Amino acid sequence: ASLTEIEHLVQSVCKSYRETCQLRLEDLLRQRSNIFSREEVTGYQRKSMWEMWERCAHHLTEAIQYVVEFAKRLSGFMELCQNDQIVLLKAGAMEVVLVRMCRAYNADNRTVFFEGKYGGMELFRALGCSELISSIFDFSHSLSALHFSEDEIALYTALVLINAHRPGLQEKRKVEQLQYNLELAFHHHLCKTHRQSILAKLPPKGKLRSLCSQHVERLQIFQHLHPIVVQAAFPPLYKELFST
Amino acid sequence: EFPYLLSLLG
Ligand SMILES: CCN1C(=O)COc2cc(N(CC(F)(F)F)S(=O)(=O)c3ccc(C)c(C)c3)ccc21
Ligand SMILES: [Cl-]
Ligand SMILES: [Cl-]
Ligand SMILES: [Cl-]
Ligand SMILES: [Cl-]
Ligand SMILES: [Cl-]
Ligand SMILES: [Cl-]
Ligand SMILES: [Cl-]
Ligand SMILES: [Cl-]
Repeated sequence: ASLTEIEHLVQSVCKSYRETCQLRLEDLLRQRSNIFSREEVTGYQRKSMWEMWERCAHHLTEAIQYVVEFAKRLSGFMELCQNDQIVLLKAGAMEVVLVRMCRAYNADNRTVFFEGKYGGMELFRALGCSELISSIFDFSHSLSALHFSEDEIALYTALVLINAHRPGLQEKRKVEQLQYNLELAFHHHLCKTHRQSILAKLPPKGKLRSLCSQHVERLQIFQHLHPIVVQAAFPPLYKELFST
Repeated sequence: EFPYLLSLLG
């Protein structure tokens, strides 16, 4: 791939992200001063596990839908075979949402944007998965420290998705080449913007892996406690991606 | 195994 093709790929990826980012950074920043009151927090903590799970599954599914759109608009993704598109999305859609989450995280007061206001991790108590919630917040805190630009998160999330080391790929060489060109694009962009030092500071892989693994484990626990709710109320896509 | 994911790809 020539330097011109790599430069155009940076632009392409940034545009695909812009078109599917689902919440404007400017809006998210502006709403930091909108924080749940004590009574509102109590209301969430008193919610049934069922209702809180059901709400979060809806919101996660919505985010995952934007990531599928990102993938479909991503240079070279629709060139991959059906099997590979599925394998990359099944492994990577959740990882991308988790990275995207740092936009909706405020490190000053350790809040996340949820259903229109910012709250702390105490908001999620009824979920009954304290370790997972704390790990998500830790992950966001660690990303906040990188202070990603929009362009950086676009290029980085492209790479989270185009990962040729995912098990079950048919056209591994094809995915390797896509990944490599995306690395070129990421590196070109970072060099130009004097940001290459951040590469060495990115979350280890296995950090994202663990978060996704924990999500799957907690869902299995919930589904065994409330099997009817999942089949009745959860999005089919969510069940397909995360159920056993 | 993944028809609902496959549908959104179309
Ligand atoms: C509970 C299982 N879970 C995870 O394991 C992965 O992290 C998640 C994210 C989201 N979001 C999805 C969207 F943010 F992307 F929209 S959320 O409903 O606005 C939300 C925001 C923040 C928190 C802490 C939670 C708990 C939820 C939903 C579910 C999970
Ligand atoms: Cl709660
Ligand atoms: Cl829903
Ligand atoms: Cl992937
Ligand atoms: Cl924010
Ligand atoms: Cl995060
Ligand atoms: Cl950030
Ligand atoms: Cl993305
Ligand atoms: Cl640099």
